Amino acid sequence: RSSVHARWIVGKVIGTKMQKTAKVRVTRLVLDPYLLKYFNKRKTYFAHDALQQCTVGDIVLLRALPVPRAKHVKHELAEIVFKVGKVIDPVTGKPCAGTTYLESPLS
Amino acid sequence: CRLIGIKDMYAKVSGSINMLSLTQGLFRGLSRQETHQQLADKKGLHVVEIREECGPLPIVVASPRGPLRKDPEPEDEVPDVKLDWEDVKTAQGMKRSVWSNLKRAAT
Amino acid sequence: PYPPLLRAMIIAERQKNGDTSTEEPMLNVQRIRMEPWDYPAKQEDKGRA
Amino acid sequence: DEPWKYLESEEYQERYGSRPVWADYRRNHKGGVPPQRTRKTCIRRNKVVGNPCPICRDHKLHVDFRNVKLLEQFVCAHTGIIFYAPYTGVCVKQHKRLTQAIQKARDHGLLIYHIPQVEPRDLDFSTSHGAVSATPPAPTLVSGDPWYPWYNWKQPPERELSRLRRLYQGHLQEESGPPPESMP
Amino acid sequence: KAYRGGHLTIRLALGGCTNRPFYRIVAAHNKCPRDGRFVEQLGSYDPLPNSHGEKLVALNLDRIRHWIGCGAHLSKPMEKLLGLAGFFPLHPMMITNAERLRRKRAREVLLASQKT
Amino acid sequence: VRPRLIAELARRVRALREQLNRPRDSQLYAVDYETLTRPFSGRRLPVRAW
Amino acid sequence: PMKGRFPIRRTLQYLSQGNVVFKDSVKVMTVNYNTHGELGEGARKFVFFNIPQIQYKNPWVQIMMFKNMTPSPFLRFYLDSGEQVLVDVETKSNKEIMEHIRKILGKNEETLREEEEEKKQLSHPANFGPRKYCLRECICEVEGQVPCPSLVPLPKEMRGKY
Amino acid sequence: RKTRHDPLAKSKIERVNMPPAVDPAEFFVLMERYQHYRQTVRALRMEFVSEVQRKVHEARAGVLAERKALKDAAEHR
Amino acid sequence: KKPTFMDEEVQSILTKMTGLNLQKTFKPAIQELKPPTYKLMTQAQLEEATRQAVEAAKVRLKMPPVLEERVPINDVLAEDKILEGTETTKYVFTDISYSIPHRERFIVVREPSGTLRKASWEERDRMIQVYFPKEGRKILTPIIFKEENLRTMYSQDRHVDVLNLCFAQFEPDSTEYIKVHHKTYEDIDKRGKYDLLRSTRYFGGMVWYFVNNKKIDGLLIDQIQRDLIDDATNLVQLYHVLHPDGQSAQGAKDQAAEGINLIKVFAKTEAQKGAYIELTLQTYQEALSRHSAAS
RNA sequence: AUAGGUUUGGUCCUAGCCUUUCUAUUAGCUCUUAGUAAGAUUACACAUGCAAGCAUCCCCGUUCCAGUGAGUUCACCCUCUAAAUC
Ligand SMILES: [Zn+2]
Ligand SMILES: [Zn+2]
Repeated sequence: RSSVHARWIVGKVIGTKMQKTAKVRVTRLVLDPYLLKYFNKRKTYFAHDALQQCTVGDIVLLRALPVPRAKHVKHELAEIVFKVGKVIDPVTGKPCAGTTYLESPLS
Repeated sequence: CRLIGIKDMYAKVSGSINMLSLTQGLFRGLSRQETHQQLADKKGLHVVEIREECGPLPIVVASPRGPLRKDPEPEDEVPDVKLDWEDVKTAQGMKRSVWSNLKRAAT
Repeated sequence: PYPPLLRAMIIAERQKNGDTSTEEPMLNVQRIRMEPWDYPAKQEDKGRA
Repeated sequence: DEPWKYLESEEYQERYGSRPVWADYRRNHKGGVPPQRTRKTCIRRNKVVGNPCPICRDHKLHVDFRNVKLLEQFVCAHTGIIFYAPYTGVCVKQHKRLTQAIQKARDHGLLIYHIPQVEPRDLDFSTSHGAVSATPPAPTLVSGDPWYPWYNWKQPPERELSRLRRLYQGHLQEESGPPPESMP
Repeated sequence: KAYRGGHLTIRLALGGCTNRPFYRIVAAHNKCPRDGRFVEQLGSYDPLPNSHGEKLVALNLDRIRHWIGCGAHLSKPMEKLLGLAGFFPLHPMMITNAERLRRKRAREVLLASQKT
Repeated sequence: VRPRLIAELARRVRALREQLNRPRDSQLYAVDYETLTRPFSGRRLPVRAW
Repeated sequence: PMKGRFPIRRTLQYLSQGNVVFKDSVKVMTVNYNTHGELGEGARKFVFFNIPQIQYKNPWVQIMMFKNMTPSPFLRFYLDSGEQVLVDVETKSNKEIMEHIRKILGKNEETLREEEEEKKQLSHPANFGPRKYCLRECICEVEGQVPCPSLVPLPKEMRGKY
Repeated sequence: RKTRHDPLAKSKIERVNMPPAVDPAEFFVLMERYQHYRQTVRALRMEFVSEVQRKVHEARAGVLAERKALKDAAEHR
Repeated sequence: KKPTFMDEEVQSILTKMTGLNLQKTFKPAIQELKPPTYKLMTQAQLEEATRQAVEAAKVRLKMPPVLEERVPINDVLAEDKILEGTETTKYVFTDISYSIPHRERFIVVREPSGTLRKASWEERDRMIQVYFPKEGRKILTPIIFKEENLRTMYSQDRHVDVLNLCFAQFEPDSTEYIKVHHKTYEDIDKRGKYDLLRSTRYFGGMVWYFVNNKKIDGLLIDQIQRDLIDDATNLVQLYHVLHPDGQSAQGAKDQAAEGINLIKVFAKTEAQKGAYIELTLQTYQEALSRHSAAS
């Protein structure tokens, strides 16, 4: 299928100063083998987005493309997992700010 | 330990190898040992030994001299103990030394 | 006929798989053609130096 | 010459005792960690080094597969491992000879060692298989025709034999001849 | 590497010392060194007689079948040994050398008969 | 990766020179019939064809 | 002494003592957990104790942790078909989360021992190569065959002294 | 060994490649034996080729593979 | 049908005959030593640990299968007279494979007679041990499996270890395995250390061989000396089952014998030392009177 | 590291350096046999001898082996797919 190594990656939006493209920071857990401890190692991915729906600070999932479009754009946005501020709790599928329900789940 | 009667011990000294502090600290520890019978009396539980040489046979070494405590010992998952990095290094095999397991004479 | 080791293997595996089937284990030969040492090849599969 | 006498004689507990033979030897070296190999031989030519090993210092202590008490002294008691030469004090030659002495006593029976209870090699223990039972014989074998009859020499006609002479004359060799059957 | 042109070859690889051969049946490219990168080792051949004397051969027959099905070009000692096993038909050259031996033994028998 | 422009150029001009100035069969398969030595090759013929 | 509150979390036996092996369908694990509140205590313990084990036994699964964004702690699993698995973990414990994820999308002992058996299929005893991969380098070692010329001198059938 | 740009020595500038002299019937039976042996090893080789192709095809899509795939999908659901 | 060694009733009976002495099964052996671990638990978890040790003892004491001897295989696959006289010394070929069982692997021998003979049993075992080595087995036959060595071993009273070495070296269907096991059993029937062979897996194989080739008088003697009376009655039951046409079985089912009376019937019918086994039974009954008066 | 020597008029602590262990190269002195492993310091210059032929002409091979450590993240995995063997 796709020749892109990173199939599904969840990251954070950094800059939207490229039009139709989003710059995303994807951080994984890498083991430092002497301390035997997991530390976050970060990589920058370029994602193709058609609708300009993602702003900076959003948490976005990136799916791979069958072929890279540009020299660096090898992914496309699939869904905005967490928009800034307006965080819809998925468990009780309701809007919330953080740690507090903006509108009550007892509706 | 030849004057005491001990025959089978490992002992690594570190910090200042001062002879007069070495002897005194050794005697402090060897007189502040806690034995199996004292452990059994303190915890109210049976003290058992499981050797790899014999197998799964449990060998009771020390029993409480009074009543037997009936609620079991609390299994603290992921115990909070202070480990030693030299021991962990030796167990995992990154202790690369040309001095450790050298062929020496008797005792 | 199959070579004697192969014959032993395939008969043993068939009695292990079930039915005795004591027929002599023949394989087809007439599929293989008989080009001798005079048949010519192609120059394009060949090539001039 | 014959061992298993000295170790229950009197001079063994006169000079030695219940203590092992090697419980008196201290090898001389540059101090600290000893060299991780003893001498190769105490007896060079027929002369002895000034600090002989526990075996070489007493010529009465013969080593073979029947000196059971000596061999148990030189093997560990709570572990089934043979003591190494820096640990004991014996030569490289003496340690080698003691090692074959331990092995010879172990496979001759005059020594106790631990043997683990082993598991069966296989799971199915049947004997009805083509490699381990009878096979239906070949038609050639119930007859006497050679297997794959192109092995046998069959004389070609003189016509294509003369064709081969036409192809390879000039540098031709000598003629044909049928195979012999039985060798001397 | 790449080895422009070539094929796999189930061949014997020497792995012994001086005055002691030992061969390992390996599946190697034709263009690679004799003792080099083999894709898989498929057996062993001891030509030396034992104390009892058995000249040992060990073959991984299913993997031999697999590599022949994948297209391995077997070498002349390999067909010699596989024919001696009975996995392959016996080789025309080894039975022809046997035949040459029959005829030279016939020659020495007749010469010794004339001598005696 | 720094490009190998001069190597590609040499490859192209070698292929072109081979396609244009290829030797022909007349000067390729001629035979000096008394010594069996072909010109432009220098190799004689096998013993099955003298 | 090793630094940290629980030094046993970094001992390479705890890490290869975790038991969950993720299937090949999953790619992303996301743990939204709450740093405060008595109800997200199990999620906090799961993040503290078991995420190193999960990441050690599944090295190519991207695991991302999120702090106080939602009022309820939950796990999300993004799977390569495009699946978005949700497991809320409020009113739970770390071992309960362990068991839940190994039941839902952990591999079975069936597949795990089959994979180990395939590794054992790769390892072969009869092969004769260097000790890095094989067990015997030659038949110079097995008794009954001719010994190596280095260890035992060969008789005068050797050539040179033919 | 040598390359395409090594000059030839004089002992191979001139050296006759004399042919091995030929026997009639050992040669003819050698042709017959060779052609029979090549035919039967061609049969064995195509047998093994079909066997390998069969193993590949049944591993990719047989009946047990489909059974395991559908069981895995049902378990997942 | 005559029940064999692989049947549930005879297996349960031989299990009860062997018995489980934990201190003898899990015994300190002279191997490489690691520092022991310690645990602290209550009486209930101590009973749990002892029950798990008992289960592990059963796993360790799972019985070795007693099997019949093997027919020496002599099957010529092919004979190449053209090949005869070409080479000098034989050529052994082994299908090593990886997944086919060992007793299904194909090993052949090409001889200077041109005969492609399937390999013999000993050559088969030697090639299997060469190419698929198992821990403890050496292809050269150990010198300890000789008359004087085995006699010294028997004198040093290590018959369980005799059986262990024989199990490690020879396959259970081998003639050497059979001969060594029965020679050890004959030596222990001569001297007699059935307690030395108790709580070992070879105990019921010993019992099976003696009841098949009847020398069970010493077994009954040691049983009633060591008060294994239910074991003794069960062993006479095994005698009656394995030999149902015996006059002991006839008189037993005629007299409806159940226990000590069944032992008496066997003693009066076919015990070669019937006077001594009856005398020891009378002394055991005198002991019964003594501790019944004590009770 | 089972560690030891050394700061000082002396003691304690911290510390460096060194010793004891094993291997490889070279130098000195000195050397009996047998077997086996391994064997330019230099990407400096090379006399000379050989190292690619085969084969009914065509082709094929000389693009492989063998050598060196100059340069140096072109070595591993996945996708796609051209020689090549079936
Ligand atoms: Zn000495
Ligand atoms: Zn060797």
